[PDB]
Amino acid sequence: SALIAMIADEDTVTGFLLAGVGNVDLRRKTNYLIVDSKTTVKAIEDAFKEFTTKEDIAIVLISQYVANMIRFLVDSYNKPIPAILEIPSKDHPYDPAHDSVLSRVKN
Amino acid sequence: TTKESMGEVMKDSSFALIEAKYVAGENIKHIVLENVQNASIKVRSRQENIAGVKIPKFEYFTDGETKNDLTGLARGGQQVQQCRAAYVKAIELLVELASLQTSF
Amino acid sequence: AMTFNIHGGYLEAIVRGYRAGLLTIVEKCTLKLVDEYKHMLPLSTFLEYITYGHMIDNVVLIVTGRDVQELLEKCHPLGMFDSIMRELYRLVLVDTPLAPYFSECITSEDLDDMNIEIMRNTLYKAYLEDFYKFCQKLGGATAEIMSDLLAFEADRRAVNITINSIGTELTRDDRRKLYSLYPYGHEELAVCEDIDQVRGVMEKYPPYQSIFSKLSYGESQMLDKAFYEEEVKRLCLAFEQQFHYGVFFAYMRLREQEIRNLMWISEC
Repeated sequence: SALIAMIADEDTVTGFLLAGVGNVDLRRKTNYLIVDSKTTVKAIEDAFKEFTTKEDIAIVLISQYVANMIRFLVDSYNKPIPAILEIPSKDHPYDPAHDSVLSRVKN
Repeated sequence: TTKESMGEVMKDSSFALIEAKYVAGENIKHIVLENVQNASIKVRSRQENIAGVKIPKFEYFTDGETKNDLTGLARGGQQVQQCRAAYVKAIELLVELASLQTSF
Repeated sequence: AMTFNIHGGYLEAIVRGYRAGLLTIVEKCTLKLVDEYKHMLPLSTFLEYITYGHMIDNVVLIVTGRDVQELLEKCHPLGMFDSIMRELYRLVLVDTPLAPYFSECITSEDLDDMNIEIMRNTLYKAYLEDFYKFCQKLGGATAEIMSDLLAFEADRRAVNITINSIGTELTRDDRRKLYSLYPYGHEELAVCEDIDQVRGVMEKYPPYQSIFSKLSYGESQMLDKAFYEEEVKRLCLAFEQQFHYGVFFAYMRLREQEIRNLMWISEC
């Protein structure tokens, strides 16, 4: 299986994405540019459709859900294994605030 | 309990990234994405059973099998020791989240 | 001695004043320094070599592609000048000192410049060619500084090779064949596979002795940081800058170091 964010602070994701191989969730045919802030996470949601929903990417991450569409991404509870979201810290504080998985965890 | 790892390892990775930036300026990025020496990310899955519930188990590069490395950057050792060290914490958090969802 | 007053005196005075005045904020400071350097346009060859110093790295970065369009964002005129993938490499072989040599040495293009490690090898080869070209323009006291910088780069590359890049085919022979007193006695670092061995190799040069020290910092980094950090620490020697001598390279290095320090400051 694969695991990547590609919706993140660029170097922060690249520090654990691809150095020895696998092209960060097979960038040759999958994945996306790890740099965020170019647009909303609507394109990140589409990439999740193209990476996480593609039965390859298992774990995903959105930095503190700053623009991750917390309500939209909260629907990933169904089929949790291919949509294991995360809320990394650094350049945005990790909080139990509204997000994809932590919002349900708040219940 | 493991949520605090996502802050501690993130702070360590940020410090390593700042050190690498001070060392070599802008990272190569692009073709190899730079910023790391370890973490040839590939994930393997296992299914454990607790009280009749098929709780999944997760392993991946830098947090289990399917890991590889080659060369690295200037602070690539420090980057691996901080940025790639968060991989184990992330894998543990993902396994815990999947187990919690299945149990719920 | 009278040639300084014959020509170049005003430019030297302007450079000295600008250096004495020196001490997105980092980006703004870098842009200001680059503008000051550009507005200053014998010494032309020195300025060209100084620019080509960072232009080698700029061209190496531009050689990618693979998100190659992002190189325009870092188009700093100090090092990322437009004038300074084998088909495009042949076109880029002009207007650069190290480019004609790298055309033959790196004729494999991406094969010998793989982004994992071989791209760093091509960058090191280009840096070695540029250092050789700069050392060719002898006649001033800057030859010692250039030799020290090249020695620091070579020793840092050798230390990185012996630490972990030995498994990446950066063997003892590659410590000078690919990894860019060093121009004559670099063979002592071919067997310095340990930090203690690195200190012992550094003991061969009493000035380089005690520079490594515990080697917890500086030498801990790979690529060209091990002995380059020693040069950064000893850059107080460059701070002397005796008059009536080529100090444009020293001022450029001081400005680059100040920019790096400002970047390292960041959010305190």
